Amino acid sequence: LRDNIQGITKPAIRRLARRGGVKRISGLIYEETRGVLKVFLENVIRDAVTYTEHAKRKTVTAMDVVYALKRQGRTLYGFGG
Amino acid sequence: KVLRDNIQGITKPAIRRLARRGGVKRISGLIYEETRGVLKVFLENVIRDAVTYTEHAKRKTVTAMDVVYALKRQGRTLYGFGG
Amino acid sequence: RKTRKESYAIYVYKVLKQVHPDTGISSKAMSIMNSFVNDVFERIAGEASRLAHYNKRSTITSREIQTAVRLLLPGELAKHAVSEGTKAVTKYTSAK
Amino acid sequence: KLYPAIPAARRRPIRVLSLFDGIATGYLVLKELGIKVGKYVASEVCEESIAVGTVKHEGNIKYVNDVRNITKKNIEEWGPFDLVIGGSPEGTGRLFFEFYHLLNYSRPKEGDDRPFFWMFENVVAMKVGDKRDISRFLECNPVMIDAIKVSAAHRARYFWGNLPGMNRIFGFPVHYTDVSNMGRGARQKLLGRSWSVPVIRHLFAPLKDYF
Amino acid sequence: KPHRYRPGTVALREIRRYQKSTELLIRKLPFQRLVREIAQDFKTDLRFQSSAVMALQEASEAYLVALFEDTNLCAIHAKRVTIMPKDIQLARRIRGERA
Amino acid sequence: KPHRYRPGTVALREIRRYQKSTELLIRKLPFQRLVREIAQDFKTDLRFQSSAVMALQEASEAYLVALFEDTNLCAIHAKRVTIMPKDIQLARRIRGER
DNA sequence: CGCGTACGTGCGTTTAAGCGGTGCTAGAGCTGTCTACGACCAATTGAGCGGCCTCGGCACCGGGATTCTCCAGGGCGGCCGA
DNA sequence: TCGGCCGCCCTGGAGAATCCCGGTGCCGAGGCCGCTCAATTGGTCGTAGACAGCTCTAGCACCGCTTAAACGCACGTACGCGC
Ligand SMILES: [Cl-]
Ligand SMILES: [Cl-]
Repeated sequence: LRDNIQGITKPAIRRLARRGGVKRISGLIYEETRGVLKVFLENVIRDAVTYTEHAKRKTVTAMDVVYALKRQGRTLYGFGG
Repeated sequence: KVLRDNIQGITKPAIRRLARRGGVKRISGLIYEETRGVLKVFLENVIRDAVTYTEHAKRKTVTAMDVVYALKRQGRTLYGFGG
Repeated sequence: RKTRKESYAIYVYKVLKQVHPDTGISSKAMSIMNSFVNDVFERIAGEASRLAHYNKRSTITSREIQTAVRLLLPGELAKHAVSEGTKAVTKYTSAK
Repeated sequence: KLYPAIPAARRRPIRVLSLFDGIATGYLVLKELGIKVGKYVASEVCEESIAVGTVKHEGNIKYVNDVRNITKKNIEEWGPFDLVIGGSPEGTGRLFFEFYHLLNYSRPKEGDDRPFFWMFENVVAMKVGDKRDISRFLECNPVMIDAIKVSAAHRARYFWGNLPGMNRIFGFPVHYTDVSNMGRGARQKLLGRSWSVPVIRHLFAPLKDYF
Repeated sequence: KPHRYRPGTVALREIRRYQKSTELLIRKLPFQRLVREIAQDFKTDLRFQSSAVMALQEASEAYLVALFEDTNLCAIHAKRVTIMPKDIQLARRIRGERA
Repeated sequence: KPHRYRPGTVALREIRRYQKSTELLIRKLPFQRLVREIAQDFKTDLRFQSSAVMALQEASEAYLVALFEDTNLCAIHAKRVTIMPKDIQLARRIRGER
């Protein structure tokens, strides 16, 4: 239950960087990117779980993640709204 | 009288003082024109919103509350003049 | 089992047929347009409510929505939307 | 260079040669100049402009089936032309060189006092080598007029021509903008109609003092 | 006899291929495991809709693609074509997320 | 010849002096003229409270100081101590105001 | 690591910001009247939503043209150095 | 005086990838039907706001000193920049 951040693989971060337009990727990128992604997911899942707590539910709906991302100024379309 | 050429009123030493408060050691020469441009576009957006708030308030004097509401709306909340 | 979640889906499709009569739209893109309408709606009604609280007023009229549009839409998009809105309020106030 | 203006007591109708145009702009804008047409000759490779002309423009226009058909004999037979215009709705170079070749047939010789006016249009997405070559061929410099005063799109345009007052006179209006805003297809008319009607009447404004 | 390309050409080819595509680049199940692992430290026995994890993945990949865009601009600005954690830290610092 | 300092020492001295101070660095009256000039292109005959122009000046100087902070970080990142319009454009691009 | 250039420092010059005065008046701001505009209530009904269906637009496998990539060779000086 | 290797320019042809073009399946979007509940209309009050008037605050305008700071010029050396 600790190698789940390693599930964000080196090919997957490379594909993401290719979509971002990156030509060359140093080796120290990948651990840093796993870290930054983990911090972003910490903030988002923290807010979404807070919203789940307020609704007295046990499951996290997609509307909760939409409301969380909307609160954090990154509005997401296509999941209700 | 139509006011013109007031962007030059943001003088070179004032931009240098602003650079010093930002921690800048050395300043190239095109910084001053670029900075006058960026400050002009910033004041364009902010004064545009404040003028809009004046328009809807049926007034002709831009209050400090209008500029506070405008800066706050753009995600830069200014303390000291209300809100 | 009786719960109807409201949406703007038929209205987005009607405006699409009134713009592109031969082009359809998927349900994911329909959801994205629905959430865009809901979002922009909430933004304009938000700004209008804020303006009404600012000016010590409790009645949201077309002028509040108008200056909220002039705030929220960037420039020429705001000019076209204020013209289209004032045209529809003119047509509304002098209809059958 | 300034050309002398004939007084408005001599009301002769304008002979126009419009070469490439999707929706026929020049004859309609000349109808809303307030002056009459002498000769308006159009041509198009495709049949779309021919269909638009045979439906809308009531048959007061002499059409040619192909642009590769107009010779020197057709120009000398269909009267001398006062205006020559080339626009568009890698064939842009082909359009320009057909325009310049038909322009050489319609230009008056050394000795004629007939007022001659021409115009060529294309956007700033041209290669700069094609721009400097067209500047060499036409012996005139283009003007880069941007859609930033009346619009916000990044679609600027170079202009070529023999038009009096075309350097920096164009600015932003508020009344024409306001009257042109009232549409739900406001920016589609901005992308097409705003390039069709207002800019062209703005540039061909002083021709009514001539005729 | 075996053919081999230069690095830049396959790199640019992948840049084009993934800027044309729209599919999710992180796999679904390890991202789901990461989401459950991070959630675990807030409340035990949490459940997730499938569309919730899909929304998390859409926003996470879009966030990292905008991040790598800014990171590439930092690299190019520093006369490099290779991104570095320097560039990621500069990007996040200018965006205001260093907290 | 009289005493003359190195550039870095008076530069760092001014960096220290102005990061300690709190007063407005842009002068009041040319900023007021700039505000009236920019306002002029929205409505003729606009009036301004003094505290409104002071609020504009506080926010404008704070914005430009945060801009020069990000610009200095762009300069330092590019192995330079000189800020450039490259650095200003990079800062505004990453911040999202381009 | 070398070239250079262009920015910072210092001094003299001078432009104007700032402060201190008053006069005036446009306009922010508060008060009274009322009226017209919106909340509140019931009937009704037709527009909008759940369910279904079918079918054609989209996804996908395969083939050929093509289209850029890249390396091999041919000529070409050219550079010496053994 | 010598030709043996060595980087440059051009060009040609393998070669993998990609675009184009049909052929077939498939499944979700377009369309039709019930129905049900909220949109609409008519009517009634209540009070929020449009409007007139008065006031009195401060915002703009002008002028006079006053030095604070901006502008310009030389210069030199430290960092930008190319290799
Ligand atoms: Cl209203
Ligand atoms: Cl690093």
